[PDB]
Amino acid sequence: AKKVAVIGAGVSGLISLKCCVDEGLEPTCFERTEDIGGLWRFKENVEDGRASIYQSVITNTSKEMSCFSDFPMPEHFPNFLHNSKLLEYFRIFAKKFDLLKYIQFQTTVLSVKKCPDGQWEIVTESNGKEQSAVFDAVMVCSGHHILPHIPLQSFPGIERFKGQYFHSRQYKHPEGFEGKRILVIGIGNSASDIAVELSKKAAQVFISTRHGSWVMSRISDDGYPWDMVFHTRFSSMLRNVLPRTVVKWMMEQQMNRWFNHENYGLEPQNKYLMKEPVLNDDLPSRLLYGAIKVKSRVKELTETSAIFEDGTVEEDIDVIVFATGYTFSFPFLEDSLVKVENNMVSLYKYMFPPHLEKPTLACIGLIQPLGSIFPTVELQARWVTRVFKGLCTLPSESTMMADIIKRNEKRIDLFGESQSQILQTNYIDYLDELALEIGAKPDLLSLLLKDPKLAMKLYFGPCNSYQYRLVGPGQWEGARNAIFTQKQRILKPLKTRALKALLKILGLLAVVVAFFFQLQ
Amino acid sequence: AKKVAVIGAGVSGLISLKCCVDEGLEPTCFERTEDIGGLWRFKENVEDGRASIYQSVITNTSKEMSCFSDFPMPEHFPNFLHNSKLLEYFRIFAKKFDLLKYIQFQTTVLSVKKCPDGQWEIVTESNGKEQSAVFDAVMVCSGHHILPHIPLQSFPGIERFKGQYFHSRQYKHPEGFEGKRILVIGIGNSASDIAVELSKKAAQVFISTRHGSWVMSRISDDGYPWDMVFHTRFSSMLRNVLPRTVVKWMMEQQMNRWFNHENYGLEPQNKYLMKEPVLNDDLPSRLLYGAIKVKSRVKELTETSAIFEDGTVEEDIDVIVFATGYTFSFPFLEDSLVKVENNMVSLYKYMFPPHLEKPTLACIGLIQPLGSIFPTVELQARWVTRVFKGLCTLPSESTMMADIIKRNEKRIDLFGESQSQILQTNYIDYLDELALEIGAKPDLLSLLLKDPKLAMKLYFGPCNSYQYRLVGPGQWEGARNAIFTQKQRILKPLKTRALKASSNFPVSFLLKILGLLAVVVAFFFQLQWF
Ligand SMILES: Cc1cc2nc3c(=O)[nH]c(=O)nc-3n(C[C@H](O)[C@H](O)[C@H](O)COP(=O)(O)OP(=O)(O)OC[C@H]3O[C@@H](n4cnc5c(N)ncnc54)[C@H](O)[C@@H]3O)c2cc1C
Ligand SMILES: Cc1cc2nc3c(=O)[nH]c(=O)nc-3n(C[C@H](O)[C@H](O)[C@H](O)COP(=O)(O)OP(=O)(O)OC[C@H]3O[C@@H](n4cnc5c(N)ncnc54)[C@H](O)[C@@H]3O)c2cc1C
Repeated sequence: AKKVAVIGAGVSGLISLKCCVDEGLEPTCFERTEDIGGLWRFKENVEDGRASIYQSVITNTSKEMSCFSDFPMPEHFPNFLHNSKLLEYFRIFAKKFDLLKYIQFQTTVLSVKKCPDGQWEIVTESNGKEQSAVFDAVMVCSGHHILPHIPLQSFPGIERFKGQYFHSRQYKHPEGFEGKRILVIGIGNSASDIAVELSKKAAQVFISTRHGSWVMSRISDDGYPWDMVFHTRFSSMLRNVLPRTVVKWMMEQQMNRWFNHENYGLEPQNKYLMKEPVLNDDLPSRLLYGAIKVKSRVKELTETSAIFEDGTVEEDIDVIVFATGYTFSFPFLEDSLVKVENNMVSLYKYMFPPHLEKPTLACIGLIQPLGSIFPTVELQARWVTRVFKGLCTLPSESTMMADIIKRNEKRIDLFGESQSQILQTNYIDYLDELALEIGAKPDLLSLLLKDPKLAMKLYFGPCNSYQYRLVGPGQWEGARNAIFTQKQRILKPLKTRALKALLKILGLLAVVVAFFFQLQ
Repeated sequence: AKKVAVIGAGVSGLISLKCCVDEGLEPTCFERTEDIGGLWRFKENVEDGRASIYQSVITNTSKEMSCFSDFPMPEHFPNFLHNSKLLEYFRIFAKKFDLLKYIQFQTTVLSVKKCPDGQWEIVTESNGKEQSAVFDAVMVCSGHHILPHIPLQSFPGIERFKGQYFHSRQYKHPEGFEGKRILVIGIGNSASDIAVELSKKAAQVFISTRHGSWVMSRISDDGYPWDMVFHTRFSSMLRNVLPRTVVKWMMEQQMNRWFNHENYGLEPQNKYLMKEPVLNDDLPSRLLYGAIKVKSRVKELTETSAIFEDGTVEEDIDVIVFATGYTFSFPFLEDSLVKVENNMVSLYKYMFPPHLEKPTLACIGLIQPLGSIFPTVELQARWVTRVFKGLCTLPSESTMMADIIKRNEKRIDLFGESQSQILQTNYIDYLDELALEIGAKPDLLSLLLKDPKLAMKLYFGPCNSYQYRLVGPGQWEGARNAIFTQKQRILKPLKTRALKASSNFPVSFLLKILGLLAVVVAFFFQLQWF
């Protein structure tokens, strides 16, 4: 393998592009649009084949918990990021790794067909007329938050509903919805952001759910980003090992510290599930202010109103917003290639079509982890480039089919059977999976004997992307360094005004048990 | 006394108006503007002689912690309120007590002058031509968040600063300031609300302070409003009695639960002070997002930039906003009457000019308590109507002057010497002061041999306005009731989605864990005779 194709200059495109030149492959990037970023490049209109965002989106993951393993975000960056500002990182990245030269913009990939397999033929239209070409391998990075899902079938009377309705996709700005009566269906992270945003200047906003999530702020312990508090090796273990109830018993408590979810009305049904909680710093407040009313699932619609699953009714609702998420297709692909059946994607680790005989194509970024996607797709590409070169090997088709089932089977009893969780996956565990396959997973215990400082920090502290550039192939020296100095780059954009100026309670109770244990 | 004048149809006007008809006085209300509410009536332009608000203001006190003692907010109201919605309560109130008939709108009070004292002569212009009249007593309710303070003298180079600047007062909407570099001066509750609002669609927002407050969310324990968790008789006592540090040591911890204030950069200088913390549910987040940068005090301005007290500089700042608060005047009053000198208002309990020989005039609402103003001005008016009638008596001038000093002296060592705290006052303590004067303050000790349920609830639970309509004059039956059922009226607008599930096995955590540890101490304490 040498000549590699990457579909889209997404985040996933941009990192694979880079992970290629690192394994010395020579890649070609095809971008439908005129620029990089994919979803995170905000545009005012909703252009086809690209994922839209509303203008005000902020990331739900820390910069030091979601940068590429060898490229910390500038120290002067905020810890959570406007879409504006994330883009900037991406641009800074593609400048610093000269990845822009491999990109062909406004060239959309129409078909990816197998030649007599170990290569692929790829048709791509440009200005009207459509060239073809041949590649040894191909990495798909065309995203999956593009094709809206609106299950109107399950909302009867929608046919009768006068007034306006649309899908989260189509939203961009709140202006236009001044003082209207607005029903948003579902408790997406997006639904929440939307609800909140519209709620300010709107008559009323409702927000339907049967299930109703746990809501959680990006702020955590001592105002540090939640991901660095929650995503820590040691903690992940406890979540895995402890009896599921003991864990649920703990989520319940931790989650309710902010507010009683029963009272605010979004207490879940099955707390059994480790379903992704929504990340909105604004929602609980906006509920107190009465800007938003949470509500049970819509049962039926009328021309002006909505009946609900708990018998209540909401009169004169001017606007419905279906934040009912997206589905996904690969309209340029053998329909048997990315087989998606009975609430299960048959791809070895959300990546490799198992029925292939030469392992020369993989989907990157077709995954929804519980941490940042950016370090996941980086590792996804470290694995995949090395597979392509042969440095790494897949198992048998029958082994790969056994995994796929067993994974997705656990996945189900861990996040429920909804086709909005197909791609849900525990965060660290998966990073580890990918890192093992290329032997970049640090062996913490082994790091006890040498550098017990690191050993501790890696286990008990926050699990950064940096950790994975410690051992195995492609290392970064600034990895020990990055990890040790993250606190600095966190506080740097925060502690922006300075004063200049449990101390003895800690010394005492420790010594007082050093008195307990000694006087024997 | 009978014919009473109330200057302004503020909240203060509207409650006194009511407190009058309750003591059978016949009042006349003079309203500069065309409608009630004063500050809380949002209008698009900043109309003179009335306090302006930006359009998006939300009350920073609970509905059940800030309703009038005998008029709960409707159950279907949210717990914190848009200005839009608070007005509604006020309107509902003035309808239910027929207070609207006493109001003369678009009649502004030009002078209040003493006749041969025990009455007052009051000139009021209407449409052009200005009638005079006479009243036995007069209650001033013209507010004090109207006259902007902008100490430009202390911000040198402001003369040189090109680009735009103005005062909090004149703010209304954020649209217009898209992607600009905006410096707001001070950490007002307002500054914060403004900063936050502008910050969303702005290039950058900074926010200057030397001192820098504690920031606090309206959300508290178990998502209940902060005021009902903080303003509780029992707790107030601990704050009063415990060594001031022990109390500071406690505020510091409680406050930082949300976030480390050192790290976010608004750690205060003197934590010694029980200074009012800002109430913004948005500010800490908006700092994480980097929408707002906190900064030390401005030292100097240039045409395009700002130097700062810690040597830093911020280039290309398009807009300064002075959220540097308000002062206050009474332009229709004897200059000797409301004497305001050396960081001290000489009014007996922020109310009565002591040099008066007949006690026939009082200011209501010239006070900034640490809880809701609405129950304070209600009690302010219960005291005052009764003074006017003679049912209640002031002490001597020399006694009233001794209090005033002693109060304002404590006030200083409790909130610092800044002329932005003149009117600061502990919340419950003051409610008690006013209630005592008319003997409506419940005695709990007594109230423990009868209704120990109430006795507990009153002390340990949240100190509502309702409490004060339990004893003394003007009672409400729906007072025991209101208090007992408040949890309902709180949850009613919240718990709007409901599970339906008798939780034993799946989710009833500290139900049996409480049963166990209580029985396990019923084992601890008993097993001494075995
Ligand atoms: C509201 C929201 C918030 C999120 N927040 C976070 C967060 O805080 N942290 C985090 O880690 N993740 C987050 N994510 C997830 C993740 O970052 C995004 O899904 C991510 O942008 C996906 O990037 P991608 O490159 O895989 O897809 P995209 O960015 O959509 O890339 C698709 C690219 O492919 C191009 N394309 C499509 N079809 C073709 C074709 N035939 N030929 C050529 N080009 C084509 C498009 O033009 C586009 O440039 C969030 C997602 C959402 C919806
Ligand atoms: C931003 C902000 C938020 C606040 N939030 C809260 C809160 O959440 N909870 C709380 O308890 N308190 C709060 N307060 C404190 C308090 O509610 C307000 O200060 C409120 O204005 C008090 O009303 P008032 O009647 O004293 O004064 P105002 O409402 O200012 O009364 C002025 C009225 O008198 C009239 N008037 C003035 N001069 C004359 C004249 N010469 N003749 C006739 N009429 C005249 C005016 O036209 C107007 O009708 C807040 C204050 C501010 C600034």
